Amino acid sequence: SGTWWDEHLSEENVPFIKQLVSDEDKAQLASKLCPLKDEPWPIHPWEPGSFRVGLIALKLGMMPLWTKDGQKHVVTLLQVQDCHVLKYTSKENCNGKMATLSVGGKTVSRFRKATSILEFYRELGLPPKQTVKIFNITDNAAIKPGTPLYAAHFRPGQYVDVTAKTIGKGFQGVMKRWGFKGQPATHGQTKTHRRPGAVATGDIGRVWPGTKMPGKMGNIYRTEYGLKVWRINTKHNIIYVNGSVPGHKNCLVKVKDSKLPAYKDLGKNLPFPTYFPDGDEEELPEDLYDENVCQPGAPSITFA
Amino acid sequence: TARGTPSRFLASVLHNGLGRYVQQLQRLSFSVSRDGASSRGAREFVEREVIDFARRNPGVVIYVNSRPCCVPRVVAEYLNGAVREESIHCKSVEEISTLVQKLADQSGLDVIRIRKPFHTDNPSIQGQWHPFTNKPTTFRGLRPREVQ
Amino acid sequence: ISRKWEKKNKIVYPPQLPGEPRRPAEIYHCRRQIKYSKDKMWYLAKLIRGMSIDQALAQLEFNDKKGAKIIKEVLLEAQDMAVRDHNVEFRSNLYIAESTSGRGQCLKRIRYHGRGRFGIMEKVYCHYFVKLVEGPPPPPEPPKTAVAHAKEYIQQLRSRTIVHTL
Amino acid sequence: FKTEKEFMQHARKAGLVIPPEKSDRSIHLACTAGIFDAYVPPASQVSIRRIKDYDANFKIKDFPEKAKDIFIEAHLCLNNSDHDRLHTLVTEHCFPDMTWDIKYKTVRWSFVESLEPSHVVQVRCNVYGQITVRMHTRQTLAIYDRFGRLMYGQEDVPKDVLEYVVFEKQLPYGSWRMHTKIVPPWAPPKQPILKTVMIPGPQLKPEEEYE
Amino acid sequence: SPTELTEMRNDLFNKEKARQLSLTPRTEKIEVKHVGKTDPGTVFVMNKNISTPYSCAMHLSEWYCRKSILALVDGQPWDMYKPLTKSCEIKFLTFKDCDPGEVNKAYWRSCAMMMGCVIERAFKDEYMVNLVRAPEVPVISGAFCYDVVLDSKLDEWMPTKENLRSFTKDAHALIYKDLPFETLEVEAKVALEIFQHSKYKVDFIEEKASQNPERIVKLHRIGDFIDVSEGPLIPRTSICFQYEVSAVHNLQPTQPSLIRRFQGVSLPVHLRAHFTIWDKLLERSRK
Amino acid sequence: ISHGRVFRRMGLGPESRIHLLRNLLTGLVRHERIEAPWARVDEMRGYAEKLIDYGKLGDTNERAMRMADFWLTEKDLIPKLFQVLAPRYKDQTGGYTRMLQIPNRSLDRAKMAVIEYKGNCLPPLPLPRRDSHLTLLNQLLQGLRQDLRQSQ
Amino acid sequence: AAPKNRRTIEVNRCRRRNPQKLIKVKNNIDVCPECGHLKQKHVLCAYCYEKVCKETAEIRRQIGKQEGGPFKAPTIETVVLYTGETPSEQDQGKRIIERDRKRPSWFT
RNA sequence: ACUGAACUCCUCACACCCAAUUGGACCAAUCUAUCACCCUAUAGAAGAACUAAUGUUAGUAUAAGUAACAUGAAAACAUUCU
Ligand SMILES: [Mg+2]
Ligand SMILES: [Mg+2]
Ligand SMILES: [Mg+2]
Ligand SMILES: [Mg+2]
Ligand SMILES: [Mg+2]
Ligand SMILES: [Mg+2]
Ligand SMILES: [Mg+2]
Ligand SMILES: [Mg+2]
Ligand SMILES: [Mg+2]
Ligand SMILES: [Mg+2]
Ligand SMILES: [Mg+2]
Ligand SMILES: [Mg+2]
Ligand SMILES: [Mg+2]
Ligand SMILES: [Mg+2]
Ligand SMILES: [Mg+2]
Ligand SMILES: [Mg+2]
Ligand SMILES: [Zn+2]
Repeated sequence: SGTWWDEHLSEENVPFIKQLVSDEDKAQLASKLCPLKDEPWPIHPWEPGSFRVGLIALKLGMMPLWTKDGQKHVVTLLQVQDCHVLKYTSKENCNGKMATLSVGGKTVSRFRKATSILEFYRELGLPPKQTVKIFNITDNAAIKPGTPLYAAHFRPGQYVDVTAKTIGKGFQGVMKRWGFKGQPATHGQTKTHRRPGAVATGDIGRVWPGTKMPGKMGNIYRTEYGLKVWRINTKHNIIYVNGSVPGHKNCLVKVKDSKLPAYKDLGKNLPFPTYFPDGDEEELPEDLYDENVCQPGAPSITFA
Repeated sequence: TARGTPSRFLASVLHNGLGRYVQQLQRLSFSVSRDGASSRGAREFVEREVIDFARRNPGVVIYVNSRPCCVPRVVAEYLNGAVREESIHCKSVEEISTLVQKLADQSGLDVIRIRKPFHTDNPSIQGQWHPFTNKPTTFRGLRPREVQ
Repeated sequence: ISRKWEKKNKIVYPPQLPGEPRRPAEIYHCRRQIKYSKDKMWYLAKLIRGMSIDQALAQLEFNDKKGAKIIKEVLLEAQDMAVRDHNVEFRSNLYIAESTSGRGQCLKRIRYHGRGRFGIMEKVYCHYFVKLVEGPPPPPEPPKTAVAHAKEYIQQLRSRTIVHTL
Repeated sequence: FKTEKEFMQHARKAGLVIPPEKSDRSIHLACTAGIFDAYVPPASQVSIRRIKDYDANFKIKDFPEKAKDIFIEAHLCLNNSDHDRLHTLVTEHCFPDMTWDIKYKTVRWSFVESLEPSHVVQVRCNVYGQITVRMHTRQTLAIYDRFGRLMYGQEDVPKDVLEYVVFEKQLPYGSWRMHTKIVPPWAPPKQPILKTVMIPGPQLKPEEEYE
Repeated sequence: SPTELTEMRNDLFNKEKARQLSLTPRTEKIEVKHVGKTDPGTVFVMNKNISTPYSCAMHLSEWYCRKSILALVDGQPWDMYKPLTKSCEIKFLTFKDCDPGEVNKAYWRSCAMMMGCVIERAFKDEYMVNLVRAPEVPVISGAFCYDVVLDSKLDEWMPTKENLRSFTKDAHALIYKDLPFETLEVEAKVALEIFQHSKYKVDFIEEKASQNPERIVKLHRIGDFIDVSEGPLIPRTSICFQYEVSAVHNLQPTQPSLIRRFQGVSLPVHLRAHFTIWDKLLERSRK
Repeated sequence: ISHGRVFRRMGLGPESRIHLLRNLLTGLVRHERIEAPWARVDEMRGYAEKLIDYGKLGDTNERAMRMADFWLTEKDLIPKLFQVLAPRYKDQTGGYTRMLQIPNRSLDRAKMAVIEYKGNCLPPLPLPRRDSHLTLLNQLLQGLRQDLRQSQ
Repeated sequence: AAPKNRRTIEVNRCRRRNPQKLIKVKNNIDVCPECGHLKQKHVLCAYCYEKVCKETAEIRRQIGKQEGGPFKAPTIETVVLYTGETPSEQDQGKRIIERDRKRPSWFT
């Protein structure tokens, strides 16, 4: 007989266990707010060739943004909700080309996780995260596991790859999935309006692999590349990414610095391990803007 | 065929040749009808040849039953409990002398397939091959890419 | 028609000795000409083939299929004749050792198709066979570990012979 | 069904009309529905002559000997399930009352020597003789299962049995056979049984409650 | 030797079972009415000193075997594997009843006795472990206690975490063995025959025999281990699902010898908890 | 693809599904307890609680009289909706109906369900109780609460 | 389109005996504490709900007797009372459905 | 140089690899004559032998538990509603 946590509790204990476990969740999250008052791993400066951490954010939704040339740039909002570094493995024990950080996002109930996973976060000192994503990273960027990661890890002007699971569309047919033209409506056309036509040729007595057929469209990891950060909102930990992000609203995206060969040496001015508000040097404003971004509160712009 | 039929190894009963040879055939059981053309050459075998056969090997005890049978049989029973029942139905006297002598000569092993044509129980005398025959040892028992 | 399964509750054994373990009872009960098919009865018959009778009654009170109620009738009837006729002291102390289902004598009806052509429907009947055995249910077979596979592979390596020679 | 009246009322409701047909052959019974006068344990010489005028050679001073030999031999036929002998030894009113429930189970009843001289008790009387006999014996039972495992009484230990065995005779070819066996309400209970019994209470419909 | 203590004590336990069963009047048969809320009014016409309440459950269903844990035999708590005595009325008591007070108490006592069964077979051969008692600790206190006296060598000893983890591994190993609890209502004299080599349990049986108008003392057994208790117990070791030996404390008025009290907490197969709720019940059971 | 489509398509159209929910809602305003298949039960639960929320607008509100005139196919139930059901529930703001599952229908094996209105004269359903507070685990957690009240 | 050959019983047994076609052993099943008939979790006990259904059936029959004809739904709340029970001080101004049996142990 | 056949040798045994066709030796079961008598013998006869005719009749498979099929709703099963 499989059980669950709400099963054997009376009405007296259910709000007690809800409020109590939620209170240890908020206390364990708020205990990580002093990473530099702990003993962190030593902070190295940036080097040409080094890679750093990403984030895991929520896709809040979209909103328009206008540059000082008076142009709409549609902007996705990505809220960084309780992102943390979970484990560091070097390239020795990873046996890849590069080191790796497991980084997790969006705290989730402790009653819906496997006991091995709850031993992992019980050792770590955190409530369990929904997603763990793994970042290839060099030895220069290696923060202690358990350190909070904020939105000012990225700065405006930076170009960013964002990956996610796209919106699942289920078993879709040929025209919606692969964009095939289908058949005419009238002029005969008995039972073909949305069907694939031929598949292969008669001499090939089989169908080639990778043939476009109906099947489950969506619900897979894709990555959008080279997306400019226009604005970060420090108080609510929002990234204002250009354009469109894969995935539905309130989905968790994996936000890392862009791999594009035109944007591979602009980390000279970015905070290289991560941004530390514990470091207390020149505390950031409410909201960081790119040079082009027409701020609200600025007067109505003139092109003269 | 051989995959539908069982098989066995070539053996004897109690090391049948080593010390002495023991006749492996205990009992013959003839059942021969008095009036009937099926057991005619059986009757002529009892009148002529079963007495001289019974004297040529006294370790076999023979039971001629002489009941109204409709097919005559001979039932050879062997020292190991094996019982081979073969029919002497409409067979001449010479063919029953070769048949009964065939049952006398053999043993109570099965007439299923024999796998090997031979049976040593001590096949190797100079010591069987293992992969370290025909390999010289090295000094201090060292293996390749071993320094000390 | 053969009806050999009703006879199997009639086999009387000679009385035992003091130096002999207690024999578990065996209870053969079946129903004939159930209007249901023989391979929709295979899933319900297969479901309960090692469970105890209280567990099987629990699994058949809550299954949506038609045969579950009929098999629960057979199991309740065999529990009652288990206690009365067959000297089984505890009702709970019974497991289903065999639960099969043969086919019954079916009927043949005419199914009309789209032209003068037609087909031959069968009104499908089945049976349902049960041997209950007194005792705790046997434990499920544990899956063999890497110790068992390792000993089996090494036992095959120890088994082998130089072949096609002396 | 449960009785004749339910089959007759379902014969009227179903419409199956069974006309009562008359046949010249009736059933030649050889028994009685029980006892003519039930002897109650803690003058009937007219019935003795009512036996001697049909039988003409009958001695009661020799009868409880034969009553023993009719008794024990009949129970010996339970050791072997010799029903062919039993219908010569026992009546038809007694034969299901002693052979039905013993089906599919081996009994190993065994007599050992009596404790009292068995004796006649009363005699009553188309004509059905009837002799009740008092016996006080020592018997051993061992009733097994289909599976040959003991469920009533050890085989070795003898028990002492009170027996009010009622005999009946058809009075041209019949003999004395065990008709019934009076069990009195003052008698002690029998042996206890090796196993335990659950006895269910009232099976409740949902609208019903238990009181 | 402790192996000799198992041989001699278990043989005295078997002499008490032999002189306990051989006074039966050759299978006398007493009936017991199932007084309960459900399946009401079924008499069990059962054997006198052979049948248990578990046999009544085996007449009803496998559900009443697996789920039911104590039996109110005429208003008193009774073990499911205790032999009955006379005509009576049986309730069956589970953990999920409306007022499961005696079931919680019997689970408490059973877990303490399993704990002492782990402690006495925990140490190496050169350390004398000497179990005194289990105090009747309420369930709200969060942990069943078991007072233990050790040797003077370990007067300055305190176990690590992995010692307690080895105690839990031995206790879960004792759960996996699936051992029933043999029970015997014995007079005081044979209980003093069994526990004559432990002065604390001699005084404990002297406490229990004088409490009653008879000299009657309950005795229990798991497997090769005999212990005294105050009330009934669980039917089996298989019911304890979660089990942890949480901590060890030392008592404060220890002038003669350390009465070193061990702490445990456990939940059945029926009242399981989640991993986080169970870790918090471990954080509470170390006091 | 039906992301965010929140209405069960039923019946033989949108019109006939609103007549199905209108007949079920009429039957539950009348009898105050209904066995029905489960999807129709929770669809009609969504309509039933809003129907009381129009019941609280008052007898005199002509919009709510048009609504209750639509949704109640029997006309006697409209004084029951404005004088019985709406004063019964004026204390609370939501949670008017309760739903439980029946064992499945013996005809076709459909997922059945009951919704009743809370607080009526009918024999109350065998509601699923929590485990009582005196069980072993609830007393361990009661001990944990009695400690963590003593930490202030 | 027609099958080119006939599927065999070894292939068919591999199809219709895999665990995707077999019936799952379910573990939702409990014992109802009020009745002891084994119920299922998340679903009411059929025996206890059959009690409630039969009593609501007799109550609605007496409702149908005391109203009389269709379209007689009262503007008045209802109270079911059993034999040997006074209508409450709270039941003033409510219609009364007198029953014939006793108050159940489970009606309150 | 070795490998390499159903060729050839070797130990024993030999009537024992072609279509259509043709020659010959035997022979299952059945019945008849006469023996026989847990199933046979010598003859005589004949509706005298089926892995194949989109063969016929019956059984049961496969396709397949598939295609298809069927009950408006609540309720006191009085009734009402759509
Ligand atoms: Mg078209
Ligand atoms: Mg066309
Ligand atoms: Mg068919
Ligand atoms: Mg539909
Ligand atoms: Mg060669
Ligand atoms: Mg050649
Ligand atoms: Mg040749
Ligand atoms: Mg012939
Ligand atoms: Mg022909
Ligand atoms: Mg054929
Ligand atoms: Mg051919
Ligand atoms: Mg053919
Ligand atoms: Mg099929
Ligand atoms: Mg179907
Ligand atoms: Mg198909
Ligand atoms: Mg279909
Ligand atoms: Zn219930």
